[PDB]
Amino acid sequence: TLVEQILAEFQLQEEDLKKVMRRMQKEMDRGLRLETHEEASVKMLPTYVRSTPEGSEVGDFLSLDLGNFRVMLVKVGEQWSVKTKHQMYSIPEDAMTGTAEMLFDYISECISDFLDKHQMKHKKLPLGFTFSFPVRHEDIDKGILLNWTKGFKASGAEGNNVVGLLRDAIKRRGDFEMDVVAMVNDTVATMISCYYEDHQCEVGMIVGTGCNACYMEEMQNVELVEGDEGRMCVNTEWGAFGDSGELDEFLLEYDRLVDESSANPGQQLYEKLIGGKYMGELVRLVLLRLVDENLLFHGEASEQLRTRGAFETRFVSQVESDTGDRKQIYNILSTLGLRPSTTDCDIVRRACESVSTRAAHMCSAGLAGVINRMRESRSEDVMRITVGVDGSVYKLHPSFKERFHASVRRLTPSCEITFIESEEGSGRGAALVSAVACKKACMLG
Ligand SMILES: CCOP(=O)(Cn1ccc(NC(=O)c2cc(Oc3cnc(C(=O)N4CCC4)cn3)cc(OC(C)C)c2)n1)OCC
Ligand SMILES: OC[C@H]1O[C@H](O)[C@H](O)[C@@H](O)[C@@H]1O
Repeated sequence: TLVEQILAEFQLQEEDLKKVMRRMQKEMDRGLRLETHEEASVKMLPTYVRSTPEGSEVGDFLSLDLGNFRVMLVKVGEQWSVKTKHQMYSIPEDAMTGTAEMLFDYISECISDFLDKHQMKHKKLPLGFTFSFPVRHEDIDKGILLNWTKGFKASGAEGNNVVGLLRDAIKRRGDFEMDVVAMVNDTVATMISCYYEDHQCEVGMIVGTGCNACYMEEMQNVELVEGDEGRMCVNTEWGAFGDSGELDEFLLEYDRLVDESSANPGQQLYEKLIGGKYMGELVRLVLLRLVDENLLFHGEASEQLRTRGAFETRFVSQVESDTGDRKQIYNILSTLGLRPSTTDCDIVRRACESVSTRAAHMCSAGLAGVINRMRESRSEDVMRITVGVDGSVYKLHPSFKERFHASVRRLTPSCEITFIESEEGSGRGAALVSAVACKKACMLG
């Protein structure tokens, strides 16, 4: 009963989800205004991706996705045929700890490997780059890294042109040639990839290691950009929502602990409630509190349970996947150096559920804010929209998307939302934006 009382702190009322949604809407309006942009927690970064007429260039497009690293070859043929090939690459700590130069040298090396395994190192291809970090764009192929997120810390990157860093590393290597045609956020790439299959897709969302959304905003509303005709995609960077104290009445001890011990204290607070980088850690801290209060594992925690990041977000998914026999739960805890009881297993499950349900409900508040804002901007009484979604939390968590879809739909009564689970959106969309941008780019000279 004391266990249940502690887990009940994660609960959120429909009245406070509505408070969060309206606060997100207020923060979104702030990010778009020239007057409040520099102070605004939700940056609402213009992407330079504009509503496009039918079709794109036909051909072979290379895609890079950083934010594991992925190289993708996308074949666009002609009605339309889109075929993909991919390779995954694990980033070594050295490439993460050092310079931006070392990071882009390892990315270049991965590109060479992909080119050799696909018998194409002699081909000079157009390249789309998904770079899943806040970027101030000057165009579709030029953007400066505002700051790292999700524990990324390579020196000499912030304030520099990310496209320039990649081009330099390709030149230093001298093993292949590529035309870097576009750089997009993963939300943007996901939206573009799902748009290919559904033209009503005007929102891209990520629920992975981090959490973010982008959407098609009226050009009239984008004050940081010249023009009043059509629409442009805006990268909300909503992970930073709560950084100017917007979420203070909702933050728990476990949230402030995760934040204090993170690579970016005081930053990405909304994200820190939802993202897979943080989810497992919130659970480990809830479990440690139960152990300290002698309510779980007879007050005896292991050296492994006491280590930061030892409770992987994958364990949270696995725990909530458990059939009922508690065998999955027992095995995770046994490997973690613990000897749990059956009751201990049930406690671990309930803690996992408390953290993930809060993540889904917090996430739905943000997405509803975006959809409700668009409905107003488009003066649509009944707005029919598609949301393209990528990320391991949304895709692989046992009940996250069910809990998330219902909560979004309760906050959006006047909307008909379709959710597309994007299989390879983050990577595929970088190539498709390149294919669309290449109608103009390949003719610049
Ligand atoms: C559009 C013109 O704007 P610009 O000023 C900036 N700019 C450069 C790119 C760019 N916009 C886009 O990439 C772009 C691409 C979109 O997704 C696709 C996917 N597939 C095909 C397709 O038909 N396919 C058949 C095979 C795939 C087409 N579009 C959707 C989109 O908006 C909607 C979400 C409203 C914008 N804007 O162009 C100059 C570079
Ligand atoms: O990877 C999902 C998201 O993670 C973080 O929130 C990044 O700041 C954002 O740019 C990205 O879209």
